[PDB]
Amino acid sequence: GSGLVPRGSHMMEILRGSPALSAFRINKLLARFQAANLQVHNIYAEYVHFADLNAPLNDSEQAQLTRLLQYGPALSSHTPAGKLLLVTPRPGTISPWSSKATDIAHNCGLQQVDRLERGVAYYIEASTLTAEQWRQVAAELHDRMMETVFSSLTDAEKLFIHHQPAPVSSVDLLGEGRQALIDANLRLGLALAEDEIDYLQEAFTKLGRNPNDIELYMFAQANSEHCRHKIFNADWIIDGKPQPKSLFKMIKNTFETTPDYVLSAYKDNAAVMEGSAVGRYFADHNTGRYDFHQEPAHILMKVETHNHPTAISPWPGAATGSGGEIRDEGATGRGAKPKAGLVGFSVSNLRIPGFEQPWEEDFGKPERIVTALDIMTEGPLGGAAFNNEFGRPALTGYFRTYEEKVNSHNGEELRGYHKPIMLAGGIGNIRADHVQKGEIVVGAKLIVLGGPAMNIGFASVQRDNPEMERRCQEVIDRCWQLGDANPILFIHDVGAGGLSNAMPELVSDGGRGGKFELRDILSDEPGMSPLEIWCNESQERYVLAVAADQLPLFDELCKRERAPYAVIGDATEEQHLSLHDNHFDNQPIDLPLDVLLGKTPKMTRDVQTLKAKGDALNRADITIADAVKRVLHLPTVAEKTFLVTIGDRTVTGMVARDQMVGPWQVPVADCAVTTASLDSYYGEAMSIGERAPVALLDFAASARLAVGEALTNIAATQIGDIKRIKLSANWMAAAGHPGEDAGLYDAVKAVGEELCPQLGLTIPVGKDSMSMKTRWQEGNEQREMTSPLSLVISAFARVEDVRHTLTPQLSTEDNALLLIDLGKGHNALGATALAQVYRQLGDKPADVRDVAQLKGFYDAMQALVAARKLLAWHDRSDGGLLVTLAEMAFAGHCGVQVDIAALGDDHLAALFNEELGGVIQVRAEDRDAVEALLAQYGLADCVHYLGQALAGDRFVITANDQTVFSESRTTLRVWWAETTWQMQRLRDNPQCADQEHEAKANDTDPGLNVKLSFDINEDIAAPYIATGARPKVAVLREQGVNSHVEMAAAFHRAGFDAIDVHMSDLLGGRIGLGNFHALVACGGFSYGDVLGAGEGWAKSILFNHRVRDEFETFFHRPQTLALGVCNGCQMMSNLRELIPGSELWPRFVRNHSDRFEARFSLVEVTQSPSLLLQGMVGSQMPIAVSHGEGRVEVRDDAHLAALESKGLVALRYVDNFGKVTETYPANPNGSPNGITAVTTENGRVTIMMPHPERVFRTVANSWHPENWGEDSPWMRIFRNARKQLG
Ligand SMILES: Nc1ncnc2c1ncn2[C@@H]1O[C@H](COP(=O)(O)OP(=O)(O)O)[C@@H](O)[C@H]1O
Ligand SMILES: [Cl-]
Ligand SMILES: [Cl-]
Ligand SMILES: [Cl-]
Ligand SMILES: [Mg+2]
Ligand SMILES: [Mg+2]
Ligand SMILES: [Mg+2]
Repeated sequence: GSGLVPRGSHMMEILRGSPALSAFRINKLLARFQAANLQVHNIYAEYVHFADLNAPLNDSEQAQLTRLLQYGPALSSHTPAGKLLLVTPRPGTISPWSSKATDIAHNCGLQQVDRLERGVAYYIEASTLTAEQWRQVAAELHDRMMETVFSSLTDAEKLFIHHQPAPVSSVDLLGEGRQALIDANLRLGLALAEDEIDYLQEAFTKLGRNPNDIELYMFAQANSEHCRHKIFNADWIIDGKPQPKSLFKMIKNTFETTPDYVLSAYKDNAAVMEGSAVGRYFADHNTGRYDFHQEPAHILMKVETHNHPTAISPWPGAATGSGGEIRDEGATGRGAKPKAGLVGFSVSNLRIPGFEQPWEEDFGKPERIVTALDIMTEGPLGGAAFNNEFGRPALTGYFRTYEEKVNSHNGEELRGYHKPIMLAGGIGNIRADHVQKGEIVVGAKLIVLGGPAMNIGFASVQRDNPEMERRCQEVIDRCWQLGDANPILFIHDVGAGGLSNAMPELVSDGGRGGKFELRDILSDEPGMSPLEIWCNESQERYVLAVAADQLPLFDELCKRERAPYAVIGDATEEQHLSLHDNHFDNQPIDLPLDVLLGKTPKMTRDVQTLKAKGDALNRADITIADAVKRVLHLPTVAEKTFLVTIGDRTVTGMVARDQMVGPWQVPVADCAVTTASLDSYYGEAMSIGERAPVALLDFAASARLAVGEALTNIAATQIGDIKRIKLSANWMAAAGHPGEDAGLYDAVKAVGEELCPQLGLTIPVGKDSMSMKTRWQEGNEQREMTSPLSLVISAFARVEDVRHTLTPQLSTEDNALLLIDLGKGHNALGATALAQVYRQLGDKPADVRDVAQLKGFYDAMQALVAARKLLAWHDRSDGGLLVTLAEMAFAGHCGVQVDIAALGDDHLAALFNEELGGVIQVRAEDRDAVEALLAQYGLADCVHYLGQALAGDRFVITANDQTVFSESRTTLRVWWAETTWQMQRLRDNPQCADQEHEAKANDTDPGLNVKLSFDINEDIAAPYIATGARPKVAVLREQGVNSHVEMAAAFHRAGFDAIDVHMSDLLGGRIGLGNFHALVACGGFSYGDVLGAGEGWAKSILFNHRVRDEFETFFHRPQTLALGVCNGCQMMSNLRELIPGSELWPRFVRNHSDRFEARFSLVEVTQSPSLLLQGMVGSQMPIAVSHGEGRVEVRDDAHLAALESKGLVALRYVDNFGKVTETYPANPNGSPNGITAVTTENGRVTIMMPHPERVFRTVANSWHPENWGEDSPWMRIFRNARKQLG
């Protein structure tokens, strides 16, 4: 029986949940305790749930609540023993878990539930221990930045305290003079300049009234160098000479020179370029049916960083970095649709315990920040949690480690990334007449779309709820999908400054003022002051203007999606900002907009050039063999799987090229490619170029190389005209650090005024983060860790044919490998991975050697791509030619025999320079034609025949008759894997990490391979489609689901009319299942998987008796068909009681890896009654997997044997040898007997974890046999459905 006690005006129920930690996590905790000399005999942990009730539950409601709070894997339950430590969110905070779980309760009719929260009760047996050591135990069990530890369950009442609203406070300028502003500036941490203090003093003396804190806070944000970009708008004097252009004007030079294809630059959040005219697939507002709409899909692009918050709390830092950038995309124009993401990290040395590398030295860090290791453990998980749960695939990225004492521009000092680069970006699509924002009508309603606010903007500890952002995106999508009737007049993301930035910017951009009502804004924290409500940086919010007459439409759209919103003001003709408070009947803000948005003078930066003298590499301890080993262990170079498979790469159904390449799924793809629509071969490409360490020797060369590498990474994609490629430039520097300012100017000039104009590359978007350094006291000594100037270039392009992309996967057919050395034999070793791993900086770095030749290289690559003359491509970058060739051999699972005698006598420099260029593989018969073709672009003396790819395990580098380097390719491949192995091992289930790593050492692995039991080109649905009779399918979705459009598209290809059926449609009677003969429950993250993946969705059905009866009725009809995929499989497994023949079905629980798995996994189709798998039994082919809770769990061995004997298993993971497996990641989730689909006795209902709808197009299979046509094997599931309905 659960606890129930008074809690102010309410009652608080305390419910016991389930064991919270798996055995390996328990063992990890005990080992941490042993290692810190805390003698802990045992530890057990249990979730506990807290429900704050505004009215009582009856017996039935109580049983409902209890059932809602049963979820999770069925771990070993124990009777509590020893000391209780309860870990909860900090008082004053509300977990994302709380927001989601409380929505579930409400959708199951539990309106009495005011709020649910969760904690973890730890039961620690350690009968020794002093209270000092108890605080040390407690420290180990919580995150000090977001959680607190309590000694009683009943202390959870403090989480639900309701504080009375705090009033506005004035700053008494009139009563104290300027000192009041000075006091306020220090108290509120506004960081105002003297001349800003002067401006505010005058403005308010002029008005004759004291400013409120809220008005000062608002002004401080809107004027900080960041929001105002003072450095990038500054006048410069350098070495005594005035400069004619600001940094911004130099970036704009690129648009002045190359306007081509650009639709929007510097006037929104995202830049927009031309895309392709394609069939855009979405559900019509009138019919609810999914239809193709032939129109241009233009391409938006944006890249942002979130550096300081990630240094403090990396998980939410990364997660909200992604969340904010996703909102910028969605709020482009009058609404747009994010499509795919990219991710970047730069951090200091990892210093992985037990795997220290020889270049690494502990220099200490500030106590207030986390280590590089914690950033790379938790940060990628945060960014991926946002991308996965929002539903955008993350398809390209970079990850660099740098921390060294070097003799740079300011002499000998510590250079690194204690404050990291945390970068998030992406592309999206946007309609032609939404690229422009409108012109705000007077009396327009001004709306906040999204989450109830809390006091968030401890103040750098963010909080993310991606499911809220998904619900808002669905609204925005409905809006732009109305074309000319889109009701969004203007929209803007809410980010830095909260509403205090966003709403003034919304009305300003529309030439208007606003008047606002504070008490209309949705709030989860009644205590907040007007300052906190107006200025907090609570996440997942947008602001928009809608005409009064469209408000009923907007309301309907929001309610169907379950996206909260509030009309909070009206647009005024008068250009005044008014905020009123109905509670305190006063006016926290009453200001003309010109007063608020008032510029002090522009900055002048008067600076001088510092320039390091290089020092030639000391080679005394370097051999080629040792160097190969060290370089492959540099995380920058090394295999990146830990950053890739944690993130979904198939959501949308438009991913053509992800990071993982070939049958061996090696993450070496140089760029990302998406299709433009679900029915096109046109597309979009993304690449990244960065080379920060070079800036320690040469600022301008580091920038030129960033541009160059973005181009070399994208070059083997079919684009055509170089002017199609558009760049984002993100500039990270320690402004004011000696030499960095002049270097910044010179780098911006090097790209903006020189290289990009000459190549024809526009930079229509960009950002800057200008305090990339960290200071702290280490001994009695001041310490400082300062970043190199760090330009990250992201390149975006329209793609002419996604099928023609090349990867690094070498063929072993008769071939030639040719190096294109754009370094022209300079072979520079300064600031290379080679230099870094021997703790040096070296002498001269690479650089763009010849602009015409770089353009020539691009053009020549485009010609070879279009003529189908390349077998493979991989560019040269970190780790040089050696790494390029090794990675190609990894991807090809083969050997190379190369000769480097033509590349100079210095073999080390030939192999390890990081000059621009790369290796092309061509058919041996095409070698002379390819060489002549390259010669036509001026490249002859840069092109060198190296040798060939050969079947086998030999990686061999010769120079004439001398062996320069020779090793097992497998050995090198395993060395290169060691960093990801060790990361996975400390972050995930070490048993899984080890299994994955060990499989890499088996050269006999034949890679993904197929066996087909049917003809995959035979359209068995074609006779039905040809009659023109198209049966409906209910494509079912719930709040937070994300993969509903591609599911519809698969069914549509098989001849169905796909209907968009939200659970809100079933609940409002707008749709009835009695009108359908087929249903599908789609994937994604309903309710964010809170209360167990699929459970909230299922239980919202089961606890609403009418909708429940409707499902049951559907499933009991004699000819109805249903499919559940991923989240829908989870949902339907929780709905067993309504589905006949489902008694032996398992549950689907947390993966054994304890990690989200985004894999392209090999399965076989097994013999079952499943009607959707007819004709496919015995087939083996890969399929998209994307889930965290896919592990089949049975109630005991009896139930496993019964399920098996009944013959209801329909798909099983196999290894690449074709055998059923439980070894990871071949089986990605630990399901017994590889089980990942089941059917009912009648075969009419089938549920599966993988996503056949994501891979029905051959072009969307990460790897596939060359001879396939447009249809993959998985198309047959949807065709089988059509045919069965007859
Ligand atoms: N932070 C990351 N998140 C996702 N993928 C990443 C990340 N860092 C690198 N990758 C991917 O891993 C592969 C190897 O990356 P890297 O060796 O840095 O690329 P390159 O040397 O071609 O620039 C690429 O496909 C790249 O997109
Ligand atoms: Cl027990
Ligand atoms: Cl095959
Ligand atoms: Cl009802
Ligand atoms: Mg690389
Ligand atoms: Mg590359
Ligand atoms: Mg790179």
